[PDB]
Amino acid sequence: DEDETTALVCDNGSGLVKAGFAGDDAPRAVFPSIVGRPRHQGVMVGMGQKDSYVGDEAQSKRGILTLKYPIEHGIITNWDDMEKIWHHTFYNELRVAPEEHPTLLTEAPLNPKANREKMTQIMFETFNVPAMYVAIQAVLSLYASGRTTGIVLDSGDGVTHNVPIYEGYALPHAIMRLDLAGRDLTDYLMKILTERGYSFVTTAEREIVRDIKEKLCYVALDFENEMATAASSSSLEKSYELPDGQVITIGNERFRCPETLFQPSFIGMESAGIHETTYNSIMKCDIDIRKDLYANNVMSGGTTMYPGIADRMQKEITALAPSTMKIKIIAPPERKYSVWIGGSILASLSTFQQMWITKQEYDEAGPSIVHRKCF
Amino acid sequence: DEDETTALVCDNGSGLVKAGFAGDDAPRAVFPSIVGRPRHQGVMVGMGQKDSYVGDEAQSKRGILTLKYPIEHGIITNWDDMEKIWHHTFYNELRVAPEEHPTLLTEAPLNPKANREKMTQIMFETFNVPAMYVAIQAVLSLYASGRTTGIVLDSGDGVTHNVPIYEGYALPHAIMRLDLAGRDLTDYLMKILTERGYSFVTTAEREIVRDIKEKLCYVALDFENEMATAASSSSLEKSYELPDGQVITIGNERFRCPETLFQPSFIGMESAGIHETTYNSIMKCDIDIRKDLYANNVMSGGTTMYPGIADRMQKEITALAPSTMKIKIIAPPERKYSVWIGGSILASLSTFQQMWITKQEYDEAGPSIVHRKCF
Amino acid sequence: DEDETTALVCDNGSGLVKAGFAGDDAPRAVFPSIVGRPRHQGVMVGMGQKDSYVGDEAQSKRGILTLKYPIEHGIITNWDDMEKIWHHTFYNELRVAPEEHPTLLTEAPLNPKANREKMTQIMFETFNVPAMYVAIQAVLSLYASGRTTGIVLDSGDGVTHNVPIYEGYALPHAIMRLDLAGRDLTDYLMKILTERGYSFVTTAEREIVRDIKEKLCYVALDFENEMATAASSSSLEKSYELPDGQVITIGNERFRCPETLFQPSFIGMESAGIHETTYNSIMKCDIDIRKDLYANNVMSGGTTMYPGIADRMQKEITALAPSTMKIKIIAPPERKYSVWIGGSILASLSTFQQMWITKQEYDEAGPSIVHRKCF
Amino acid sequence: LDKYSEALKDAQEKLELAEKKATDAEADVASLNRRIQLVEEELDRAQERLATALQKL
Repeated sequence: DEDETTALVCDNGSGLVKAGFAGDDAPRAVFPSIVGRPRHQGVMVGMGQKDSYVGDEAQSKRGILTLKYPIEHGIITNWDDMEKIWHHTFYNELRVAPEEHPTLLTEAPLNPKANREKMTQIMFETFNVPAMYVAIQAVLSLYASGRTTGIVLDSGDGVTHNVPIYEGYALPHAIMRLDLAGRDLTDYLMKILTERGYSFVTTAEREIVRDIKEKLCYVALDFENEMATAASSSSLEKSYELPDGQVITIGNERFRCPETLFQPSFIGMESAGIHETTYNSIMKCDIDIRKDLYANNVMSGGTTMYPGIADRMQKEITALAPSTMKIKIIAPPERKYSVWIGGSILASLSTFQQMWITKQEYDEAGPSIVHRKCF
Repeated sequence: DEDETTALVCDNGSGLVKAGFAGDDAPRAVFPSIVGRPRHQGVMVGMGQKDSYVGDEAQSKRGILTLKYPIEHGIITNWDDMEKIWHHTFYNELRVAPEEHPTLLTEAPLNPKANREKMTQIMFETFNVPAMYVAIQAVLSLYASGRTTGIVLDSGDGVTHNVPIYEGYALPHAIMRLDLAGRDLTDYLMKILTERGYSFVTTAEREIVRDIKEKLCYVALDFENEMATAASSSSLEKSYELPDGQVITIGNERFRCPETLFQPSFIGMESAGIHETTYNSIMKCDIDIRKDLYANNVMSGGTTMYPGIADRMQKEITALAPSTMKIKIIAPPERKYSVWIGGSILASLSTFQQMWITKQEYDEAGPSIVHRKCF
Repeated sequence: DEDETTALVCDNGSGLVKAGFAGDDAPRAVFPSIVGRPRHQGVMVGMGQKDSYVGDEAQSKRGILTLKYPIEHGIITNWDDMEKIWHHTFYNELRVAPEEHPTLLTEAPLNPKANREKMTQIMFETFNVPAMYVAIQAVLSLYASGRTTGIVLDSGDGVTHNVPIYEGYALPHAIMRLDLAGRDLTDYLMKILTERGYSFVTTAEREIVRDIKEKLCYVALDFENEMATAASSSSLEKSYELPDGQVITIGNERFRCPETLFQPSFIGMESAGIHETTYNSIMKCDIDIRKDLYANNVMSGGTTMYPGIADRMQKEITALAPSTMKIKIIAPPERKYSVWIGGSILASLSTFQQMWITKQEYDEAGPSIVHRKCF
Repeated sequence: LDKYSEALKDAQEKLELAEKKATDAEADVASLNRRIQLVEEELDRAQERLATALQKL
């Protein structure tokens, strides 16, 4: 339905897929990274009913479906479900057939190689895309935020890569990859809501807790003092309407969930938190770089939308940082959508038009070409 | 259990601590330089369980411990953890109380002064050792390796020191201390093992990567040709058994990590590599010294235990060296143990008995005495 | 564009490069003698970023660059990088192409011939300068000082020259050229600060140490009394602010590093030191020429800004010198810049217009002409 | 709903603009504080160098 052969951008996270065309300032549509399947025996004849549901279909019919995510901690393992999501995304809802448009995909720099190789293979072999480019989230986040220099701490759904960039250059020895993300924060919340009498264990229940989290949780700039009153009074609780007419309120669980970002030990991870990893990515860069990265701490990914996160992270780094240095956080409304936006920016830059793999080079080399041409 | 007041000898790095008695040719025990701490909440009672674990205790119970070491790039910053390591080392495994035995500790020639000063203070004030002597690791390496002249290439867990000695004398202006070491190789290997799909982010995982490196990795003589086949076929992969029964196969990563020694840029280091660095130590020495240093490049410490390293270093150094001149590398089986062994030798030599700080001179002057009495 | 086609004047040292036009009393700009190159992989596109940086560009963007110096111990070893420096120095910054102006460069009178020949060759063949003249640095120091008689001791970053000049004549048999200089003082300070617990090895670290030296170091006219207190008390320490907000304090090391000019053994050099070489430049001249050289010790070049150097250079000479005789140090504000200033003075003399190599004579004879026409 | 949604897109746009104004104003509070400290530091240094120049005077 587009009137120009622009590139397509599709940000396939472990959570949701943001997609639209290159050159825009927003995805045109957002689909979950989900393929749903019925977990019940059909009773009635002539009811239609699919073997599998894709994207928004999977959530729309979720009452009797188990919902699976093809991408685990940022890596695609179920390429067949990815192809279903992409076909739906590109042909039914975004109305852009990849055959007529080059496509840009996104991923952490330490995302295992199979991710970038398989994504490249599917767009060239099942979609016949004329060209491909797998982009890095740290690059995409600095473009979206208007920076060339800074720390990208993407507190997304899958894995946090924590990658410093200076004057457009990677500083790879200072990358701190952390096995903590929004999906784990949600899981922690489900266990503590169980402690309060609200047990959520099935798919519909899990998707609901994620929605509750997104609307009710906040980080708190002082966990212990906030907990001292949240755990003592209803005055710090917030309600949520459950789809069936029941209601839930959340107390210290409201902040304990995001607290795992500062205390990963809450989910069994051996880590001091996202602010220590951010601190180390600044600290491990050269001494003449450190000052610029302290002043350009970039929050990206989702979870950046928990109230107070932009401020607590500046406080936590300031507390670790040397005096004299300016510590500053960048946290635009283009949060959580920053990787997709960076994709749009990058795909359409004149400086990027030589970075695309065409469907010539691809067949001569095979999908492993992504490791030579993209990253 | 000893029939003489033989000196105790310990070689303490960021990796492991080797300890035994003077006059022997191997340590009596080896411990990681680690004090372990539980990272989980105890649930059962009457389970024993320590607040902290030391050395092999820390390693045996590591499944639930965070493991920290007191030594960074050759310097002890956490004396409390070294005090615990030494108490265990001396009293439980060596079965000796230092009060009745003088002690020899070691450090690199350009190691910050606080190391030798604090080590001297702890052995005299918490262990009541009758005497102390902090040795030069390069001296100990030369005795153990059968040389008086040469370049000591320790390439250890902390730093590579690259120090030339001629006729038993230091040539300090030519020491090329380099921030390239075994601990960086462990970090590099896990990043490239992440590329293969195996995540190693916790302490137990870190120590496993260290064990993988030690058993599977090598440098060989020609990186590009070795990579051409390692990157093309499974025929150059080797399986490593992970503790849970699963395996990891390692391909060109098997050498790409070790290659960092020749290409330090792999870990973000501004360096030409160990062969050029060795060469520069020789080139900064007078021409009537150089002939003996070229013919006597001597390996000590660790990482010198990679297959192909003595032979590649000879090739890489002779390629930089003047023609006619004979370039040779000494790489004895006393590898990884040679600094400790040299400690045993220096302590057993009659030529060294006047070099000890007594616990008289020590108390009259304080620990700063080490800078007048040792080197 | 200029009022007159006067010579461009530029003093190219192993440290700094300075330039301006003949007839003024200062260079327009000072650059480090540096060509910088990225040591990192770029990831963002359209970030500008040069393949190589020159002078102040190289230092300003140094966070991700490795920085090289084309000049060592007074000579150019990398003429390609000097070509880049001269283009930047003369055309990009003074805004004058050498094509339309004579150029005056400088070199020590015992400076290896290849360097005075290469400077002549590049300015004539790559810049098409209409004329050349490579100045004697000692002469320029005398022109700036207002002396015709004295010992010019230029203690710069590269080499200490030590040349006796009487009534405008050199006494070449008495020149004590010495390979002891400010660059060694910087590296010694990196190593001594490592001993204090503040390691420095990389380019950024070296530039910090050069900045520490330039702001905190001194010679001390009586170093024994100065170190007796400085090595005993914190009241003699001075704090320095590092680029990332760290603070380093330096005590007796603050003057012990500069002390190497009198005590060369600190860096492994076999030398009598700068005060004895001044003495011998005087003493090796005839007795009717020494009575004037003793009274005229001419200080020039950089490192001359350390407090105590003039008094320390006069006291030591006085101690070596015969009694009755008056020993005097001349240490003008035109320090470090005295060679450039003298260059301006030489270039504007009416009698100097007969000293130029024209771009005619140059091509007929080739660059060896510098030894027929300049010195 | 359209009125609240529109009142919201407008309160929200005015907010993004006010937040932007604050972000940019803050970018300038910070750029000004950097210049103030750079200039105050140059001033203190001018005064340190003045005290030194006066001492050297």
